Amino acid sequence: SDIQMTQSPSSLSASVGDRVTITCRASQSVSSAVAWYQQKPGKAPKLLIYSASSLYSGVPSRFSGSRSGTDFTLTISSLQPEDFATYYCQQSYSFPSTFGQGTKVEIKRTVAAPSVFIFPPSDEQLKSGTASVVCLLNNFYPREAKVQWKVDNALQSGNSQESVTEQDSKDSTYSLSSTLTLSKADYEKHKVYACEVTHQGLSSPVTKSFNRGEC
Amino acid sequence: SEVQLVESGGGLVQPGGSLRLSCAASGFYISYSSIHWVRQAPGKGLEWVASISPYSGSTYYADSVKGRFTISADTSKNTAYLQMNSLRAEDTAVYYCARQGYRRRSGRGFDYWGQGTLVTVSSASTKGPSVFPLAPSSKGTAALGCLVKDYFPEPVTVSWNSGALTSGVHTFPAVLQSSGLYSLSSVVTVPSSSLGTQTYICNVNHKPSNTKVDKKVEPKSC
RNA sequence: GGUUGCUCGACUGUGAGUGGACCUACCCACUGUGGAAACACCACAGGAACUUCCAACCUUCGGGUGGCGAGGUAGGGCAGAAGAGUGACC
Repeated sequence: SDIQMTQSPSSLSASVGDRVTITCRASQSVSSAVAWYQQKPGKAPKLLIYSASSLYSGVPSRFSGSRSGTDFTLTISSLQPEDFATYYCQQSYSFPSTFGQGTKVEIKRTVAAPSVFIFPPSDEQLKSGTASVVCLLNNFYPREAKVQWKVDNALQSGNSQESVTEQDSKDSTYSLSSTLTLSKADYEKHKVYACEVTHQGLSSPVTKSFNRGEC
Repeated sequence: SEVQLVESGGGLVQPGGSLRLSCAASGFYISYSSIHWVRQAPGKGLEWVASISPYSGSTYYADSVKGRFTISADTSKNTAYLQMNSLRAEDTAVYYCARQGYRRRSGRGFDYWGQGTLVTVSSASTKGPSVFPLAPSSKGTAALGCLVKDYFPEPVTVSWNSGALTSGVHTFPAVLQSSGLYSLSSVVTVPSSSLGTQTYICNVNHKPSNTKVDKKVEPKSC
């Protein structure tokens, strides 16, 4: 018997200066008891709108709340890069309280090829019998990229794990780190370790690479 | 302007276990405000948990924790608490403490949040991180970092040079090793000149295991 | 015996549209606002509207003033009054 707050879009790419609109729809009338929150990745949430159209003290006038019956809309007249965040509606019209599922907003910049490097495993690591190879794609955009490990010109599969930074609030760029992991024995079976990068900013797939043992 | 909320009493707890989160207030009195707990599972959304309303102590609970959690406030200690019993996996989250603003000022909006404290309901035993260095190669800037490998639970903190170096640094999100443990790696890029003369130490701190390591990242020895 | 007053008075009424606004105290509610206040507590303002009434007050007798939570309890108020007395008159 809860007010459902149904937010959408689940996500949003938009250019700087654009108008962006996020809509939350209350399964029951919640008067104007709606507050909106900004949350940059790994901070707490910050209050934006209270009572569905009152701009909380200190919030940039580009943000604004609005109500139309049971349908609430947050608006950014003109995106800054800072406004990379996840946005949540809340209703405190009645307990239990309720949040939207959030909307991840993303900056949109001109294309940036990754800076690429490759790291052959540390010598302490090899004594402990593990061997992890790191490939690093630095400060690029759009976040969509394709990394491929090849060991002795053999495409690997399932034995790498990558992870990406959050969009830079300033650059609006990304950074990735693909990590092939092998048992020490499996690592001493091959010479060449390559990291093939296919990004939109690259007009040709970059490969950093190394051979085992070279100084 | 000391308005602050400082949660604590989180951590790694066996399933079915109990924890009592504490939340300490500054620069205002909680006797005059409604106080709410809100939790966020990793990469998930916000989820209101409970709240206790001023002057009456009346408590309200999200229905997913109704009867396992008990929000309460101590006037004297300017603290609010959440006893949690019969914890399950899905109770895993960061648990935030929020002040509901003064009506004449900010409606029923939550105007101050804690940094939040992280509750990791599993039974898999803690293990600290084995940090390995990542050296630069020979290629006007190059990159160097640390590989913080096979630890549990989140979180680790990495700083460089005791936070002296801060620019150009990327610390990647931990991913979950098939081993169930966390691994991650922090990297900074620096100009190729400083290699010879600039010592580069990453500082790794894994408070869950009481582990702190400092790893000097030096270039190719040969 | 009437007839009527006069006085006392058990008891009963305070009637809602073709027709109910008497007062006070407590309790109990209901709505809105405000109190650092979503509930609880406190304060304060209200109980649709059109009517109806004057148990109340003032009157130059023309009128005017003021007044509604159909709650409960308790006093009262105003009406009746069974009865008594108590006269006058026939």
